[PDB]
Amino acid sequence: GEEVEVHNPADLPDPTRIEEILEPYVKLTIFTPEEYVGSLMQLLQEKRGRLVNMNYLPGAQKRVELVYEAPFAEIL
Amino acid sequence: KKVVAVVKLQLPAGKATPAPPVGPALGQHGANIMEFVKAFNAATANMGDAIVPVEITIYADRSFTFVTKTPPASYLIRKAAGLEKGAHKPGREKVGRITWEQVLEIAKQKMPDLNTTDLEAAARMIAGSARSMGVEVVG
Amino acid sequence: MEYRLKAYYREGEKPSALRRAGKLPGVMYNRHLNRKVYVDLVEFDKVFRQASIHHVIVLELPDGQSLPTLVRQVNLDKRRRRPEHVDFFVLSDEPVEMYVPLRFVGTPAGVRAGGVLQEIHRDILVKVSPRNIPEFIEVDVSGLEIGDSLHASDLKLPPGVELAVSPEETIAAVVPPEDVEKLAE
Amino acid sequence: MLMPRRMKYRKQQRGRLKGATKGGDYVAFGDYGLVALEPAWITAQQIEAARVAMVRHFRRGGKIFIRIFPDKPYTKKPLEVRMGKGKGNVEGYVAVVKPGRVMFEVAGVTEEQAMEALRIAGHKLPIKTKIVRRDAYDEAQ
Ligand SMILES: [Mg+2]
Ligand SMILES: [Mg+2]
Ligand SMILES: [Mg+2]
Ligand SMILES: [Mg+2]
Ligand SMILES: [Mg+2]
Ligand SMILES: [Mg+2]
Ligand SMILES: [Mg+2]
Repeated sequence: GEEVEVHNPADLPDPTRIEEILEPYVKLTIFTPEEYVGSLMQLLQEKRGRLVNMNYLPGAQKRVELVYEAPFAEIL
Repeated sequence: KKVVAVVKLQLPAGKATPAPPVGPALGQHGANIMEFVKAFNAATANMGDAIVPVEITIYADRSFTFVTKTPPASYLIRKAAGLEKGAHKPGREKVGRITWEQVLEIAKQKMPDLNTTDLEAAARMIAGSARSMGVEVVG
Repeated sequence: MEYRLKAYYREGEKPSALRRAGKLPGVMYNRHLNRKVYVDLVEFDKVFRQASIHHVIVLELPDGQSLPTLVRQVNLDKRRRRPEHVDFFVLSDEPVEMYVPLRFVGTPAGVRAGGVLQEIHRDILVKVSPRNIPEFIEVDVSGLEIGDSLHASDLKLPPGVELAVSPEETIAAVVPPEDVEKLAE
Repeated sequence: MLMPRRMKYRKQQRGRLKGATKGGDYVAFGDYGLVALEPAWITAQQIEAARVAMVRHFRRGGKIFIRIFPDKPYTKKPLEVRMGKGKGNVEGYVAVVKPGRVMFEVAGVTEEQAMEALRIAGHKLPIKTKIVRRDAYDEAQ
């Protein structure tokens, strides 16, 4: 059966019965400059997320951006 | 108002999304980044796919320029043996193949490139592209 | 192919004392002769590392009596791993049992998987006349999977040149080649 | 780890470690041997410690020929027990190794590779060692 809750995780129904789950993955926009992107991106490879695209804002050239979907826990 | 360029990349054919590294220096461009999929996948809807390199250069008033090349010897052979992926473990594991002419007709496709104006020299490298993925050449 | 080495005769000299002065005891022999001889170590080492017991070391005896010999056996100091004393068989003309090297011509199919070509014999035994010393002898290893065995009964055989050892004798195998993936069991 | 699948006598007298080897003083299977310089008792688990380090090192490839086998039981008394009262009880196996003994032999491996395997293996061992390459003397034997 389907099931909504609970905020404090331990409870949730046994893997005997459990075929679905949800990590309220947001994707976030980070302005950054220049490249911190290499460092950053990989970081967002551990706390796994999802690139859409985004854009360079104009310069300062170190002007730049990134829109990523990552699960709430990993993100924090 | 960003300075001129001399960009050195290596981008594939078809998959043309603004996703990097079509950006980290191609934003130092204001790069007309969708000009790729049009001007490039028009002449190169004749090969099919594969990484065709690109040397783009920006200038003063924020615009670009490039003249690309040709798709891998690991592509033109993959279609001529019914292969997507190579063979996992080359040298011993053969999946599909290519004849002495099917290797010659490929040098035909990538000749305005390398260095040798030979068909005897060029296809060797193509014949060298053979074992590299495990595709056998019929004697 | 065939070599030359400068033997000197020896009498009652104490073996250990020859040895002391870099010289190596020996004795040459056949149906007819049998004479106490010595040879220089370094001279013989070079010659032997090259010649082994397959070819023909010719002996520069100290009287122009030059002799054509084959090394029948070298006796080693078991401990500090040096040779101690050679034997020299003098060749005649009746065919002589001796050892001819093997050439495993080709790379097997077993390697070309990961295997190991285990060369059981790096030489064979045949009665042949001293005229015809086929200093190599080759084999078709090229057609070899893993779990593949080759026996002397194949084997080309020159002119001609009789297998001393019974044809069922095994000379070659390709074998599984370790694996850390094994082991952990 | 190696040990006689079965035997006749459970324990056996220690003996003495005198002389040089009685046999197997020459490389006779592979292309590269490890040879022994001091005499000692090499213990079932050392041989294994040494084999493994080479396999782990070759990782896939080569053959390993191990030419000592441990068939001498090695006895011990329980801790804190007193003298006498009987002979100890078997606690493992050594093989008896005496200088000039070819212990291991690797094959189908690059010279670079072998001598780094046979070298590590020799660190596992309780004695002093020398690596060697199937001469020609060893073919004359
Ligand atoms: Mg010497
Ligand atoms: Mg002990
Ligand atoms: Mg004891
Ligand atoms: Mg005891
Ligand atoms: Mg007692
Ligand atoms: Mg040691
Ligand atoms: Mg014997």
